[PDB]
Amino acid sequence: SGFRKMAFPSGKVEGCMVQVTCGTTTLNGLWLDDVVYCPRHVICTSEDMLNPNYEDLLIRKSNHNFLVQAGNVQLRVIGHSMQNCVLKLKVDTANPKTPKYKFVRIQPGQTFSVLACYNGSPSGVYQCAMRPNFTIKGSFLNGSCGSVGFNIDYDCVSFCYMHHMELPTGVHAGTDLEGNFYGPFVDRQTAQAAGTDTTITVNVLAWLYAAVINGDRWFLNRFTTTLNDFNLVAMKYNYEPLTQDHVDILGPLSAQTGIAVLDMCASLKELLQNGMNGRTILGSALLEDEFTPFDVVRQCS
Amino acid sequence: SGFRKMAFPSGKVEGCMVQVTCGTTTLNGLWLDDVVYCPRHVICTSEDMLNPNYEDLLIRKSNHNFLVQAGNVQLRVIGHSMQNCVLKLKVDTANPKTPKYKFVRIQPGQTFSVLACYNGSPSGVYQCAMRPNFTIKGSFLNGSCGSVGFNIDYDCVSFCYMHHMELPTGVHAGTDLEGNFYGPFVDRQTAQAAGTDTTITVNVLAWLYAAVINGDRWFLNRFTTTLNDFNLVAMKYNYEPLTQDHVDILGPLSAQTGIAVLDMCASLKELLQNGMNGRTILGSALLEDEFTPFDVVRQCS
Ligand SMILES: *CCC(=O)N(c1ccc(C(C)(C)C)cc1)[C@@H](C(=O)NCCc1cccc(F)c1)c1cccnc1
Ligand SMILES: [Cl-]
Repeated sequence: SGFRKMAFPSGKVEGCMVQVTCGTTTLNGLWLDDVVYCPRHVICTSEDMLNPNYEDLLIRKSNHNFLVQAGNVQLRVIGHSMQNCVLKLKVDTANPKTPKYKFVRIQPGQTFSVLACYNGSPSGVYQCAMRPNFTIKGSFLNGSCGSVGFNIDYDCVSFCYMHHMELPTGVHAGTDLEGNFYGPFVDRQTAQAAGTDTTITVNVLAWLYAAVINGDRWFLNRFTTTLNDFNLVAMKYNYEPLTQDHVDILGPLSAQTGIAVLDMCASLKELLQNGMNGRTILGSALLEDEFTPFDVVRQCS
Repeated sequence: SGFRKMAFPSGKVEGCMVQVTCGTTTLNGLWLDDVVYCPRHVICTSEDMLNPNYEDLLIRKSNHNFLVQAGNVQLRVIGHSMQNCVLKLKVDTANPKTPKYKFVRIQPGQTFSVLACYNGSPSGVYQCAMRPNFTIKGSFLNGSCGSVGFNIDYDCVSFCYMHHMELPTGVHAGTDLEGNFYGPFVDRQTAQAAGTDTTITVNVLAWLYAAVINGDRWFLNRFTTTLNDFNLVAMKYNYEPLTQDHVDILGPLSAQTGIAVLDMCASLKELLQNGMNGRTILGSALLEDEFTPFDVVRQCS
């Protein structure tokens, strides 16, 4: 029993974290095989960040301008290239701790573990979700750039996020490991804002199933709804539309608890229109949307 | 910016997790140097879980009855001893991945990271607190016994908890790494129940300081309180008494934000009285008590 926001064990990723220093800027790098991946804004000075031409700033650098530190050992940079918003530093030593890995781009609603790092040293691990507005509600301070998000599947680490910046509302923006930003963001010192966010409906439903599995049933009712009527309700409360794919994905949880997905939707509709009325669900007074159907199945098995 | 329930990076602990098998029972062990630590209930028979005599059960065992598995390698048991509720299996190989470590016994209110494991294989990492009633609200399924709680300080792992059992209310009970249980619990299937739980007041105050550090001040008021008046109100909401030690411990956070501890106590009294009125504090509609003053200082700017 119990239900916690659980991250993947971070050990396979801790063995890849390095410190990257270029000029006066220090941030984190991900050392996989003989390449260190880090945000390309490490080559930006105070002046550059406003209107940077990264190709022009990179051509002025030599390999020895990038100081890479793996623990107490200096890695020798023997090459450098840019791929989108990610800088790839070729090093002379392959990481002996390189796990089996893939670079994957995740969709909004999907969750992942973040290993927050400072000066190439892992500080903490937490679970978070890619918001529908493409930001993450992370916990990062100055020096956290280059920290990564990942999932683990049968000893294979799927790297999905690299931290680049904080938006004025305190939320975070970054890229996949190929340097493509999640969201309409740029790695520039310019006016940027997170768009209006929405609640990940399939995730709230998954979490309602987790509560049922753990013995919280007060929100269940005899009622059902159509998918279209539920979506007309959901759109009114800033909830993401629920598709037939989400309904199919919730199938296993529905079969285990005996509560049809549209029956759980009528419960969610009532919770949205009435509130929780002094009661809680899995120790929360808010409807939690950062657990996917897979996260619920994984933690309950 | 941001504030998350953050666990320590688990890598140093993942390299210590082994599987311990005794007869038909399989659970987790903690392999440090040439010793494997695990709950002594691994020797307990299914026919007598009510009144086991562990000394009588252990004297009937030989070293070769304990099968220890580290990854895909069998460790050879060369000695065994019981220390309180933990079994210490001397093995022929020292763990090459043994981190720098200490065994620490924590007090209620303290937090730690739990690396949930099954069959000696790490499954997830989450953050917990030792409740005032000495239980932990963990997330553990069958076979999770032997999973450990820990904190990390400058590469030193402080092991503070080993999981032993789930009480009837869904909460968890375990020992420190010397085998002494936290709370009045016993490793017997006898009528045991967690005492009435209370809110960790010093932790809620620390979390209110974290909200002020992150820019939230809506909950503050023009009032102050005496420590005694605060405690008279606190007990009425099932909050733990706030001692002068807690007030002293909150000193650094008080100095950083400019809000005196008793002024923050007046804010907490008001929040208990009025609730949140549709607002959240650090993304929560409840008053969070699983962040210590030390956790807030570690994570916040
Ligand atoms: C690792 C074994 C396990 O999964 N148990 C378990 C722990 C301890 C015992 C005894 C010491 C032999 C009684 C038996 C089984 C799960 C568990 O705690 N089940 C409930 C048994 C129980 C213990 C104490 C009081 C009581 F009333 C009943 C378990 C299940 C989920 C998470 N952790 C452990
Ligand atoms: Cl302590």
